[PDB]
Amino acid sequence: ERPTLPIPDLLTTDARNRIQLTIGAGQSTFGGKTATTWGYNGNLLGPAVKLQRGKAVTVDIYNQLTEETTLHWHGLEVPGEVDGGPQGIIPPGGKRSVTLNVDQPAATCWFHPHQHGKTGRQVAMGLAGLVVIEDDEILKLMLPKQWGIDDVPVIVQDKKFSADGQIDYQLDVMTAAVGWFGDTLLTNGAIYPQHAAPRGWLRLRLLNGCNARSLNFATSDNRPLYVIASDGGLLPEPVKVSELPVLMGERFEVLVEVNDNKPFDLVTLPVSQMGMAIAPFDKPHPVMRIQPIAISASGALPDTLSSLPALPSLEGLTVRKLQLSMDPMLDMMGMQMLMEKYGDQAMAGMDHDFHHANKINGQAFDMNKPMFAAAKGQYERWVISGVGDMMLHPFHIHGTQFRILSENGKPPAAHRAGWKDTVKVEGNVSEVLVKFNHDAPKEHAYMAHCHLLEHEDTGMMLGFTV
Ligand SMILES: [Cu+2]
Ligand SMILES: [Cu+2]
Ligand SMILES: [Cu+2]
Ligand SMILES: [Cu+2]
Repeated sequence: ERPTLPIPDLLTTDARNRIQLTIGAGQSTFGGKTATTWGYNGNLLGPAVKLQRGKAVTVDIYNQLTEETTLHWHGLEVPGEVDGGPQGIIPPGGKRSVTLNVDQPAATCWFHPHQHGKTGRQVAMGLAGLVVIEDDEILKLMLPKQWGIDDVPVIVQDKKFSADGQIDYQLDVMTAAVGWFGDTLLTNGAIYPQHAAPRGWLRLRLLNGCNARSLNFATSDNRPLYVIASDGGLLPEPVKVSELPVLMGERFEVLVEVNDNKPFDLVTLPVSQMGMAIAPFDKPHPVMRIQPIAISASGALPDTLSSLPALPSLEGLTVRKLQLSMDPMLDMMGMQMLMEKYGDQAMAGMDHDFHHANKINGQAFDMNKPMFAAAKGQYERWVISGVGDMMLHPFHIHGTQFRILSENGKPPAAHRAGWKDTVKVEGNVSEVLVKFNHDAPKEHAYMAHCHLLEHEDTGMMLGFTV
């Protein structure tokens, strides 16, 4: 029998209006071998912090690691001062407090470290948690809502381990070029778990929490997934798909049918990204087993979910151009190291100082020099180009949920046309329509970056003020 799917605790404020998060080192077991891991309020991963539109909460963050860290709320429209980018340092043994004044629609967001040059390692060690934002609108819908029963978070991540069982993380020329990736897949920290779901509808809140691996969800028997929400909240209507690509840092909420007595798997299908279709990910790979059970459920798939506003008019919008680049030497040397490791048949396309080698507008990230000041309270058009580069860059902008106008050469797919905080850039150009409602000064700037973490950590990031 498979281990049961772990369910993160749904964490709400105490009588002081406070939530306590302790960042700490402990131990986990994978494949019978123990490993040192890091977690929020535990050994690995983290709880699901529950927030309500229009209400404030205060979060007390205790760093019990022996190195500096920061805590970023990915997807939250909050001021730079509480955004927890690389300037939001928490000393070892210290505590920092932030007040979050939640003012955006219902969504599944998440949180993770953003330490300067070390974001990849700190996420690889185990640090990530969830954010469940609710509002009046969503609770009136007849969606599955029993946490841990028919409304289930699914945080999917790969790791690699050394022979002794420890997490094997390195920022080297190979991983700086293609990313940190591994041969072991985790689902809420467990290897191929099973979840017991009531007959009817099952709601999955999917997060790609990998450092560098893109994913593509589907089911083992080809039943459809009904997408109801993206990074920034509900779609206007459900969107039926047979497969669902999810980039690093993205979330989607789906409904799937659960019937009778026969179990089926959620799987991830092979992707085209360099390194990622190497065995065991050259075939459909199980994520988790879904076992039907005969207990109470009343969730439904509504005809209509939300209202989606018109895209803003393009006339007179400020245009900002962001050119992504990688040093051609890093591309050469990294790809060479990949073929040296795995050989020339490992996947398709293989047989025919790196610390500041990745850049935006010809500059590796400078924490002391924000690239520009964006306007407050008005839409801008940002144009992000990966032309001249063949790698995949899921481009993430802090402090906002935006609308995708063009994604890598075409209008976005229907389930990607709502509220997003990430856009695909892969050898072509993308355009987003973006608005910042909150301030970010030089001392606590917003970041914009590729969310392939090893690219971020080796320079593919800029700061901006509002
Ligand atoms: Cu993030
Ligand atoms: Cu973010
Ligand atoms: Cu990148
Ligand atoms: Cu970031």
